[PDB]
Amino acid sequence: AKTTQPISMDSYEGQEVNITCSHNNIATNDYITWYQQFPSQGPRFIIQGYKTKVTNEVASLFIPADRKSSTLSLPRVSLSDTAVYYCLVGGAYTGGFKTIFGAGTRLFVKANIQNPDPAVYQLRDSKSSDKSVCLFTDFDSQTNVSSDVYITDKCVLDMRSMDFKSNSAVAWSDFACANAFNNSI
Amino acid sequence: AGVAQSPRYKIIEKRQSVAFWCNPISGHATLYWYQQILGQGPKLLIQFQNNGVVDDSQLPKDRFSAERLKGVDSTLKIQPAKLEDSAVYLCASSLVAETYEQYFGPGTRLTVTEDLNKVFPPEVVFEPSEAEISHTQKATLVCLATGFFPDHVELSWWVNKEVHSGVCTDPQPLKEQPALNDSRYSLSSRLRVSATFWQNPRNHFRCQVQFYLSENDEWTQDRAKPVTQIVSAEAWG
Amino acid sequence: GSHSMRYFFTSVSRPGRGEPRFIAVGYVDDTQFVRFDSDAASQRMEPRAPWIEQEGPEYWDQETRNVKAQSQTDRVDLGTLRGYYNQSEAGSHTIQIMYGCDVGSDGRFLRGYRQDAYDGKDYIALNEDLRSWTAADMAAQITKRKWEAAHEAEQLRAYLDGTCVEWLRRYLENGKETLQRTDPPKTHMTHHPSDHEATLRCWALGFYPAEITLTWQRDGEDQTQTELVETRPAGDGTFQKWAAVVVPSGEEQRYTCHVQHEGLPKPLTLRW
Amino acid sequence: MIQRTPKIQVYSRHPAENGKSNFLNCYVSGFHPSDIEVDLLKNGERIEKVEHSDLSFSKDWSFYLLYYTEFTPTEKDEYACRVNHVTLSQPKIVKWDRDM
Amino acid sequence: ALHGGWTTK
Repeated sequence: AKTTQPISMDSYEGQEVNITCSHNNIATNDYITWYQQFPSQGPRFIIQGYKTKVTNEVASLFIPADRKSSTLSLPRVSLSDTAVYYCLVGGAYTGGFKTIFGAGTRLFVKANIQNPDPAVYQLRDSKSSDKSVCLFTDFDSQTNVSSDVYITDKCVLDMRSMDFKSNSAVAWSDFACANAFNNSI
Repeated sequence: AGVAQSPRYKIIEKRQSVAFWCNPISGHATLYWYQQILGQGPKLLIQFQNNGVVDDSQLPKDRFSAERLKGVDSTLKIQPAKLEDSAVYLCASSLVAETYEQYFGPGTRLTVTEDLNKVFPPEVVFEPSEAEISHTQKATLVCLATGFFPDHVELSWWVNKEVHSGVCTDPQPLKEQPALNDSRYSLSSRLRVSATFWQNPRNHFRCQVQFYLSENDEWTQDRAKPVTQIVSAEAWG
Repeated sequence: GSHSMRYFFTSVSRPGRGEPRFIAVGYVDDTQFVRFDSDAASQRMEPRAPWIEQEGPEYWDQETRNVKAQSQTDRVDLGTLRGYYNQSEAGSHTIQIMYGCDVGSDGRFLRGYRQDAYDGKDYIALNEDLRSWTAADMAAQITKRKWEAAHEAEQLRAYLDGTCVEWLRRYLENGKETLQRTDPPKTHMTHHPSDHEATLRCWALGFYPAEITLTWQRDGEDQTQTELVETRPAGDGTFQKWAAVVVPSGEEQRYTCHVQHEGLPKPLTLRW
Repeated sequence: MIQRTPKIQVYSRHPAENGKSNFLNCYVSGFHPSDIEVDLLKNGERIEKVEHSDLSFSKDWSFYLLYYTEFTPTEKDEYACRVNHVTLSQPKIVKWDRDM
Repeated sequence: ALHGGWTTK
């Protein structure tokens, strides 16, 4: 594997995201290719270049003169751009024939919570009325959600009709969602 | 039309066989088989150019075999599967060769369990908390899918019509017994709607979980065989 | 002196009788060293010179993969160009491609080439600067615009001034005994009789490389008024050529045949 | 010109000597398209074991091929090359002249 | 060796 890229990257929606990949042993017949893999999907081709900067409607790919590295540039990321981004180097020759995806870079896009209302609520089962869970909700994206205590990770939903996005986490009595950097109610 | 693959989900037991099938884009000369285990990128298993094998370097040939005899569709076989075979197997094709774009199929999710008795259907809708309507003028619903194995489910929300706005399903479920292998899983999802919508009584909210053995390996015991089914639950408000 | 490596490709469509016929040949100077025939049973790149046979299996796997990729590319292009020219499926059509590089006596890059044809006429050609194209007709404009904006054209340029030169140097060293040789022509003249008129044929046999110049001259004056045959292969790696002129009898020593070849110390002059 | 008729040369690899083994060559060049039928004849009959070079072309995109076989020339035996092509109404026969 | 990694017409 000729490629080394960051394990993961975090970014807020609307920001430009630049992912740099190091490939100092690149060969003359090598191309630089990037793939993007959404959850529950196979990888999808997004861009390929050789020397000159390449731009399409998905991304731009910048390659310096020495070709020892490359940078994938996502113009303005949305929440849907959360995916794995693989930098690939190879070509039609014995040392480059095999396709090697590697670990890639896990890009996580965070919502811009305009009106944070960090508050834990308690929902009750429709049928088993004595069952309850922790609902940590309306926290901004800055916080990190950290026995038989079951804690899911933070999730961001989009109410497209009202331009409202809300983070949430669920835990299963409830003092709060366990031991995290939490706040307010 | 892109790459077609079959099947989508598969659950089998250690030391038994499975055969994956793939149909590439018509006229494509190169076909690839990839194995993607959880938390890693895809790894090339076998590559075909026309009907001939062109890359075998990373194929575990004691168990792994593949054929594309007429140069169109390929079958990948595992015999006999090991516990480490649990992965997503992807098929891809390119018009000419590896420097071209590789079009990927939907993939085949394979879980290899120690015993077919360890697979279970999901258990399924916590109504919105009254403090949340008062505080935010909104209504969040929480749905829990518990006790299922393997991790082959497709959660969805149906309102009177499937809906995707205001829905956040967990990216990856958690292990009910993290330190126990082949443990059951649990998945959570949230749907929040405006207060007025949940004030109305004529709205039917459904949290639908689609589970993924079949009758061929029938076991015939008391608790029903966890056949690929749909365990669902609902609320009206 | 200078040296060259060339690859030639022919794809001929076969309407209604399967895939097109595809033949590839590779040359170092005037010596062929590889071939591929889609109608052959091996379905592999095959050696045609002793010095290339010493390449390991990775070379032959790489060459077989890339020749089939070239063949598939041309098979796709046959269908594409048929639409460009609004042609029917009934007729047969041919795509020809030649590319390679030239190096000097020092082994340094001199020039690179890539020329494409359709039905025996120019279709598109890479210009000498290796970053612009010359399209021969309106259908080729579509390809030219596509290839002008293709990052693959950057790698083709890097192959022609880079990879192509490096492999040619490797081949020249491996085939040093045969590729670096220069066989001078063996020359002789024949006399073949109406009356007071005959033909003088000036022969040149067993020479390598194929480049040669044969000229007839009367009284020191160039006589291009003569029959010249095309240089032909003897079958053993050497070439043959002859030049014949009609002569009124008695004028046999007025006529001189001049032989120019890089294997000769000085140009030869032949008198009957 | 859309279709180009083949040029044909018939000759031996080495200077002809009766009773001595040699190679008989038929060099066809300058033709288009590549579809061509070439036979070597001995006394008007097709020579069975005949080989040919791999198809290639010149700068003007016209094809050339060399057909060859082992033979021992004699005083009496007649050798020729028979070529058929889309540009030819009937097969063209060129006789072997050891002075050419 | 052959050129590789080309594109269609």
